[PDB]
Amino acid sequence: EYDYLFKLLLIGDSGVGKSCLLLRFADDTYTESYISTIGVDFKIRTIELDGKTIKLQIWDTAGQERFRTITSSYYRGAHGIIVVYDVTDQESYANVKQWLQEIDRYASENVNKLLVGNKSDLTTKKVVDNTTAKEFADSLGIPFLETSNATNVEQAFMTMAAEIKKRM
Amino acid sequence: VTRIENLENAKKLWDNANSMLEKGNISGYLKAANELHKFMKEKNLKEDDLRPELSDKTISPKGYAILQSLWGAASDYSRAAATLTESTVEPGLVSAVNKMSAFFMDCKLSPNERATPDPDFKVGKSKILVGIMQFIKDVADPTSKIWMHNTKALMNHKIAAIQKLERSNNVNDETLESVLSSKGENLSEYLSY
Repeated sequence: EYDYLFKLLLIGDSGVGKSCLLLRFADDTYTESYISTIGVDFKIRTIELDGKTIKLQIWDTAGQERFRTITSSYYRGAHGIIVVYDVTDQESYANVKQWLQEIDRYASENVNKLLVGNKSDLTTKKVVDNTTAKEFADSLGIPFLETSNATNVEQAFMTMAAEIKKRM
Repeated sequence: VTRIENLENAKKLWDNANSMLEKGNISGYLKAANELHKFMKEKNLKEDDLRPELSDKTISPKGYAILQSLWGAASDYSRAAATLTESTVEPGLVSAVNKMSAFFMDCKLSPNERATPDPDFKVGKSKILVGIMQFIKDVADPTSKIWMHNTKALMNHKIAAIQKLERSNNVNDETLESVLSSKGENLSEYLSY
């Protein structure tokens, strides 16, 4: 049982390295026949803050790359939204910018968000200026994180969980 | 049998699913997508194995609209179903449906190819939700439970709830969300069968 359950939405195309952000989450454990054949699109973990037990449940929602119109599936029903672009890929940044502009338009101010610039591999070429992404992030008033180093990803989740807890 | 034969059978299965999609048959699409998934798991075939065989197949704008309708409803339902009462079985089941539908799409499409849905063929959210639940009721283990209730039985209970909202003209995202998030906490007896 938990004091809180915080729902996180992980938004990102294929090939931007979303797996990288999910290493401190685990799959739930099933006997259910139908689930055991296919799996699920969310992962879980438990943390403790201020004496309170909090489940974090993160959805990397199956099929999301196919439906990129911004609907209430993207802007409602999550405590936190994590949007991931690939630093080696200008069109990736351009798409996420757009998605986040639209999410900003329709979401509650009460939803925590995070822009993540990921770079999966040591050896591809960087092309997205972090000043520009940071300038964009500041404009919507949301944190920005550049990731490769697993450490700062954990800090980001922890800060987001802390901020969600203050508003709930 | 050979890999070439198994691929041809998988192709036929994918086409069956695509035919149901075109007919707007929600139950029949979901069953066919499941039969595709089963057969490809049995035969150790993955989406990238089938994809080059489907090169001249197409998912229609109507098809995409149905897939979109399913996606939105499942996305929303998996999240709403995650509560402090329970957050494992009902989100799991709903998420597993959604993945099965992504699987069908992944057999045809390369990574990041966007759907091109025709809004004319959008299915109402409350009808999609009943379809998903009916499929869950079919594939759930007989002894499966969501919290203290039999899964099949809660699926029937939520179905009735959505149908009653329809009848009193009180379907909206908030009323739907309130059924989707319920675990029957206020029921005097636990649901069986």
